[PDB]
Amino acid sequence: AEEVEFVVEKALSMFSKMNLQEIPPLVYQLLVLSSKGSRKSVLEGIIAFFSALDKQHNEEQSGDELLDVVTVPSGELRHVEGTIILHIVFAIKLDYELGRELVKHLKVGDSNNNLSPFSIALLLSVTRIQRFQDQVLDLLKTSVVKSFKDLQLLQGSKFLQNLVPHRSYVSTMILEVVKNSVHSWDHVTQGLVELGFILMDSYGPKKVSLSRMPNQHACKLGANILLETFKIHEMIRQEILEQVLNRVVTRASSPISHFLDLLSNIVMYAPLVLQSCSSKVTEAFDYLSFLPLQTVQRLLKAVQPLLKVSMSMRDCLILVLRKAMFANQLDARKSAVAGFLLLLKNFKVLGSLLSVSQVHVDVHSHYNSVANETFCLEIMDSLRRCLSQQADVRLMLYEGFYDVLRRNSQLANSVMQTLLSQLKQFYEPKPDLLPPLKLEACILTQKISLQEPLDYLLCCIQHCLAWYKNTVIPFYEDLDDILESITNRMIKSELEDFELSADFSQSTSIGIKNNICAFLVMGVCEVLIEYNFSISSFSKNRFEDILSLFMCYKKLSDILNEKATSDSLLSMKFVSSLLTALFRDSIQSHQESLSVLRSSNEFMRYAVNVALQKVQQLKETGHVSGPDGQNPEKIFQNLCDITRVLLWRYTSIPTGKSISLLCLEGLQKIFSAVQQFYQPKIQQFLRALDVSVTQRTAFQIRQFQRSLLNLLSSQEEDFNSKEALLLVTVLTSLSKLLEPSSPQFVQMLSWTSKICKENSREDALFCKSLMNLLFSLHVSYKSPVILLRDLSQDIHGHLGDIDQDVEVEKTNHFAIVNLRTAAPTVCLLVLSQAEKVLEEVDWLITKLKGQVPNQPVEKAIIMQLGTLLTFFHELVQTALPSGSCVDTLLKDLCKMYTTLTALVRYYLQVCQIPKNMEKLVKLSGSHLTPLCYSFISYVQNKSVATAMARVLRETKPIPNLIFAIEQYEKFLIHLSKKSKVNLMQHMKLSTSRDFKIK
Amino acid sequence: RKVQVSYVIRDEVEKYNRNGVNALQLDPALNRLFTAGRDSIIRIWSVNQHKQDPYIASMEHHTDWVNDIVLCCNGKTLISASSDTTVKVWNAHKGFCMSTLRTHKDYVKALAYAKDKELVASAGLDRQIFLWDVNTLTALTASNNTVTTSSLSGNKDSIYSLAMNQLGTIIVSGSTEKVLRVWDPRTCAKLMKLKGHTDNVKALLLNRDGTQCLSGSSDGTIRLWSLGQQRCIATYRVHDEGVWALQVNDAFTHVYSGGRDRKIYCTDLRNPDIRVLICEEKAPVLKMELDRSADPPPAIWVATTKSTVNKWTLKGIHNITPLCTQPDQVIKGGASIIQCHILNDKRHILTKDTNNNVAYWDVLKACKVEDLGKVDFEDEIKKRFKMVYVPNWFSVDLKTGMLTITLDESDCFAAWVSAKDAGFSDPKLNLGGLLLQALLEYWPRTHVVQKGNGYFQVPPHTPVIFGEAGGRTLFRLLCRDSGGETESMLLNETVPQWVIDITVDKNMPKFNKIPFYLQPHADRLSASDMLQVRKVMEHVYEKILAEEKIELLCQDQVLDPNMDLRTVKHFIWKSGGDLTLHYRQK
Repeated sequence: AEEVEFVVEKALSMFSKMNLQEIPPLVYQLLVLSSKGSRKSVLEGIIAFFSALDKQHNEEQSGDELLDVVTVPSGELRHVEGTIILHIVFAIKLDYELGRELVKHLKVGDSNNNLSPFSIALLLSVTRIQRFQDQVLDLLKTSVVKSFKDLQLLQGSKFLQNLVPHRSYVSTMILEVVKNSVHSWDHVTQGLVELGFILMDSYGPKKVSLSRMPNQHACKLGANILLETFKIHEMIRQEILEQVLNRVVTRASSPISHFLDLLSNIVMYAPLVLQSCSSKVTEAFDYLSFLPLQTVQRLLKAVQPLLKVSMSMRDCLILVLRKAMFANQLDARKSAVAGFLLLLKNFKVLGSLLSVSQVHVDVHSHYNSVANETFCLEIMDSLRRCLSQQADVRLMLYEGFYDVLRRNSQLANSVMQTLLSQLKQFYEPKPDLLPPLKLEACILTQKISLQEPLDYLLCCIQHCLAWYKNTVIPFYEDLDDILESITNRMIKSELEDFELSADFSQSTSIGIKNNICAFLVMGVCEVLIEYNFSISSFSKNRFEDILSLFMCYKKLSDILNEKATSDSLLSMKFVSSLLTALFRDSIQSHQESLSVLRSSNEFMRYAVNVALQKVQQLKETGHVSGPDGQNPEKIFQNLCDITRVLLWRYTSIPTGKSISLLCLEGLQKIFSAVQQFYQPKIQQFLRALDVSVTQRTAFQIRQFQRSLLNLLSSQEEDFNSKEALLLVTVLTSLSKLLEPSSPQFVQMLSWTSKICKENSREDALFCKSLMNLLFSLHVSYKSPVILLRDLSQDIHGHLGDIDQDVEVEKTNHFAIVNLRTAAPTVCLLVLSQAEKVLEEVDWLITKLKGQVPNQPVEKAIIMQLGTLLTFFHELVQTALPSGSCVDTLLKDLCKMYTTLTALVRYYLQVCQIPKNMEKLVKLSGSHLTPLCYSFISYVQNKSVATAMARVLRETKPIPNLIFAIEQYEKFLIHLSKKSKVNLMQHMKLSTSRDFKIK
Repeated sequence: RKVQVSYVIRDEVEKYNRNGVNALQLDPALNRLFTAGRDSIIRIWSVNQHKQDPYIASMEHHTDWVNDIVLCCNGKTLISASSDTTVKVWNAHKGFCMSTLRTHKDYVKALAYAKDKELVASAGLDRQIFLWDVNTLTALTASNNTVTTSSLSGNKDSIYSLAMNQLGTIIVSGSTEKVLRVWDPRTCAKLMKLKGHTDNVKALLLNRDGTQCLSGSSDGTIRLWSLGQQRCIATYRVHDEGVWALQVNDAFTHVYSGGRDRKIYCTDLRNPDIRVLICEEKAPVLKMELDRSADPPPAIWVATTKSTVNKWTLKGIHNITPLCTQPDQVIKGGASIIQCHILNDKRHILTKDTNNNVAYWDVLKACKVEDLGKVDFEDEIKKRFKMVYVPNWFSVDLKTGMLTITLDESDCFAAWVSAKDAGFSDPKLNLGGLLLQALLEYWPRTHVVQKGNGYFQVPPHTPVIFGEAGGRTLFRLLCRDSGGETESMLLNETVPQWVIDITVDKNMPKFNKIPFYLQPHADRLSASDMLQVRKVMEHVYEKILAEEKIELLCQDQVLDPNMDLRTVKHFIWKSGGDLTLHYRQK
């Protein structure tokens, strides 16, 4: 036994000296020798040796393509590592115990420095043995998730960054395992694909914060693994697409947004898709009729890059869509309309260029534009036949006709005539009959439901007509005259002509009909407001028509609101254009006409509120409802234009809610929305407001800093709490852009610290937000343990002492901490921050414990725990309220003593005791442990099945702390025995309590 | 399969055949002759003696040997068979391909025609015989492009000849089975199996009523068959070598035959004693076409393995010394490139043609550099020898008598060459990437606007061909036609990913490296293949002006400092191990 170990160790040393091409023969023989003897030693030596080769090769490869010192070429290194892996996997097949040692040796929570590109690639091919498939893939899944938690924890804390040197992460290792797999690593691909889908299946979004980011990173890694494996390996790309389409083509309505993005990325390599995995796309097309409308629209958009270059896929889709439309079954014609819309919204050229014994013939006929027009008109005529269907189909067509008419300018006449014919069914041509719209024909009675979205029909007509007059000009006059007639008769209507307050009930039939008719009138008024703004340019007469239309819109809105919603029909481009003229227009001619609109404060509120809706839709859904609402470049341009107006109005003139306050709300929403979606365009976003990102952000930050000072300079009763809360939220979001290693960040932290130290507000919510901003800035700068200690003293001074015979001196470090906010606002906030400090220290101790730089880390750990001891020392003798403050402090003391136990257990492994560790032990025994017993006594002495659960739940915390202290003292006895220094001389005898009933 | 990109280095107009002629068709209405050439081009000629230039048009859509052509529908439609495994329908009046039939799986060698029923059959090396109706094929459109296929079956070997009678009720097949199989095209049913030939059959004939059959085989014998009696009623041993072409008159009493022996005979069927030697050609006879304007036929057109097509008068056959000595009418032919040599730079090729002329070609620019005349080809190879090594990045095939250059994914980008070494004025260049961008220059998908690679342009008329390795032709077009609407959609379907990466995505191919370890003359290093020796000289200089004090040697031979390691490894190293260079002080 020992002889086998000795000879194996000798051969391990010979690895370095001998040639690499002789390694695979040696490993195969060494694995056979391993069977009758040591198994872990052989595997450890091979893995460690090849990991060093990988690391050395990576360093020498990184650099210019000039003369490099290349000890091993990349081509032969991957070939050698590949055949070593196959030998190990084949050995595991005939030796089950060899496989168990490999999993045990590479078992992960710790970083597991043993993991490497070679060891990860070894595990992926081991999955070809079904006996090890699940546990190996589970080992890899836990490794990447834990690795991302390490990355998240390091990024958020400056204290860890100064201590922990950067180490490679499992996510990076696996990505280059895929990259290295191009050297004929076909045995790794099978387990590579399964690992990618496990990451996506287990950590995909479940929309149906601490863990969401590592889950999102883990899910994104699976998409990267699958996408890169698709490009490189041809024998596996067919399986990848089939599994992706399986997850996407379903009626389950599960969140599949991440799978749809992977499908879109895969189909960007259309020749790769068409070559091998071509039938799967067509089979998914066959199931489009059975799928729901929302799935069809998202699936067809995902495979749009494939249909853009390929005619066969486009031709097959047209055949499926034509068959689905002719099908008598419903919910399939809706998908056919959606499919035909998407094809006609995106492609100007539609069309092409069997039985057992029937074959296709390659006819060499030149492309015919005239035949293409008839092909498009045939689909356009079919879509016109779908305008008499349910209101769901009508809504889709009205949204699609604008993009269809912009794409195919040759379909403009067909679309416009179709829109005109539909409008004639609901328009009264009589010059004096009121109302001009038949709102009773839009209602289908069989239960009352909406049949025709008349408001959406005019929105499509107005936008299509607007495109017509500025794209093809350089029936249209008939449409221009109808809209003017509609506008005049809607204004002169007295709201009684629409049969509208009569019932407005949410249950009765007449109330449902009245409620729907109320929405249509408001929707029509919005569209006519948009129409009259553009037509006749800036004329006073037309703007008076807009104001008259708005009053009709607002009066009906007030009636529905008080007796009690829907999206606005204004395009985001118009809202941006309306706001700019309504607030930032100084042209002499326009001022006369704009004074009509500006005089109505309710109109001012309406214009800003609709802009807030557009931003809110972007945050919720990722796109805006109106025209061009799914174009990221045009949404961003409107975001910049709206932001400029909102910035100007708020700052130039200070202060339902006021207009300036509403602009502040829109600014906060935009800043959050821009960072969430247009992350790479932040420099362009900040540029368009009127140096680098940090310099421009600091200019805006200082601009909002002055605003907050003005409210704080006001009186306590006059304090505008709503505005101050918004300013801190804006400052918090903007401060995410500053670089922490910059003077601009230091100024932001210094300003926040000064505001907290000097301003005393009675608003608990304002204090909580301000402290959260201060702690967010501070943690990325340095350890907040000194900040935490000073805040605990303020809570002690304001709330007094539990002794009731001593007087605690009021430090007054921070004025924001007053008698009202000291608890439960500040106390709960500082306890949550000390929790994060302990999690950081617990992470360090775990790394050191598995590691065996130690002396610098050990001193910093003791320094953190030493300062955090004084923070807890102040809180354990404070007369906290009996609510969640006591519950959280008791739970946090248990975490403090658990962390102390982990530090002591670390020295048990290392000390075969330094002064700093001894002084920490002495401090814990003189300033925390005796006072913990006093606090426990203080808490207990002073004072259906739901109550039964509550009383039994309250019996948990105090015994949990008692176990934590006794567990801590148990291991200090072990350390004193092992290190021969008595650490229990600093600890007094434990104090026990007994119950006695009066 | 893997898609290959190939192109032909040729002129815009190739008036004359650049290879042999496989088939002939004569149009009596317009006095037009059709030649199916081995250069993959069908040409139309005027048989009028007044015209000093008989050339009319070239019908260029095939990519390999055109084996058979039949003129149908009163000379309005031409059906062609080719070695590219396709059957194609043409407009014989205009000269453009209308449709392509891809039902065959091997070379298509024979075409049968029934004038009365307008029925055409195509047979080939895949042992399949397919029946087609010309009117159905001619009425095909882009929308209506489906055809029901009726195929004969029962042939256990590759068909080399096919025949139909005028009425379209009998079809005979000749193959390497050494037997003749007869079917009924109407019912697609077998009738009989004629036996007696001892070799492959390449010529078949039938009379108007379809009861007598004439066959010629490689054994050198002509056999007259009776379909009523299912037996060979006469055997004629006229030629010394195999018989490859047969022609008969309307009375079906005189047979005109020719083959490998280059001699053409007119044999009387009712008695073989009357045998007239019409002529003796300069090449083996591949096909013959009779002039049926008058009885007896005044002349016969002969196609051989040479590029020249000759007409021989038949004045006096019925009225050994050959009857004719010089052909009455001659259609000129070009020269076929028979030998090819790629120079050491992997950019220029020296070719020798059938006239012994030597020419200098530029693959990169897809053009001829200069003609050298009847210069010794082997001496010219040594005269243009250069001390440089470039990896192979293209392949050359001369099956059509023209320079066709093939680019495959495996080695298309294997040749990296510095611009200074080439004629372009040094940025580092990939020859395969530059050529692909020049071939797809007119493709709008490659425009991001600048056109092409910015260094050279292939001629706009260069035929660019996309096809599967050892398979079918996916798409064929000219270089200047990529910007068209119909071509762009076809290009999106057919261009493979490995060409998209370089021409559309504008990615750069890999940079190959050679690992070499320096050893002092009495430390492994990897570098670019085009790295010069001077760079290795200066690396040692810093380890221990650089050119003057340090000299490098390999295999006990001094190394040119301006020379690169790619050339060093290929020429001087002469070993299977990693390159070793020795540094010694000057």
